[PDB]
Amino acid sequence: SSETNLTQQSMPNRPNYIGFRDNFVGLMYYNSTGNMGVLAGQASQLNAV
Amino acid sequence: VTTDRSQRLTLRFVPVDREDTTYSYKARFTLAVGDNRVLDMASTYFDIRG
Amino acid sequence: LDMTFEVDPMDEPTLLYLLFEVFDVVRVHQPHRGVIEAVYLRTPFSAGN
Amino acid sequence: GSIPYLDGTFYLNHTFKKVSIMFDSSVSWPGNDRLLTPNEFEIKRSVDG
Repeated sequence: SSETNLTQQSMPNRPNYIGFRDNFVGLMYYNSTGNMGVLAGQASQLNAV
Repeated sequence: VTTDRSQRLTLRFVPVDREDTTYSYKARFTLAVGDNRVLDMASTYFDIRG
Repeated sequence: LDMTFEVDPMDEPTLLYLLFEVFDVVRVHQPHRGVIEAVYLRTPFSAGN
Repeated sequence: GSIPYLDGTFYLNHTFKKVSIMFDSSVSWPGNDRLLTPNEFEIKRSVDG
């Protein structure tokens, strides 16, 4: 606190909106052979994906 | 000797149930020798990750 | 095939995103209960080739 | 040094990641859904789910 510090100016922080992407883009792994999803006939276990 | 058909060489199975305890683990499979095959049990093993 | 894109310079490193358009098709077969057989053919770049 | 092309004395075999074979561009070989999932011989894996 000081006589000069009476003169401080503030500006609002920049707006920033956060949420999930459209259609939940990116929430499930598609097109990754490292993390491939499965839909397989039990009990042959041949993945159809 | 060899078939003209679509048919896998190696099959991988996952448990139909798992039981887990202090001193043991039990895993249960349905092994499935489908039609026009024969399986030598020497060709089988339990593959464990831990 | 050879191609060449003349593009405006940018101070950012950028990517040319080039879609070779194809057919990317699957046929799904279900001969007995619990069995899915699926067969795929991307028709050029067909596939991993 | 040794000339692996003539001497035998190979090394670098461990550098292969995968290979694919394709007749007439569409006839993936051996095909017939033989191998654990593919249309290609996956020699080694950097990540295994």
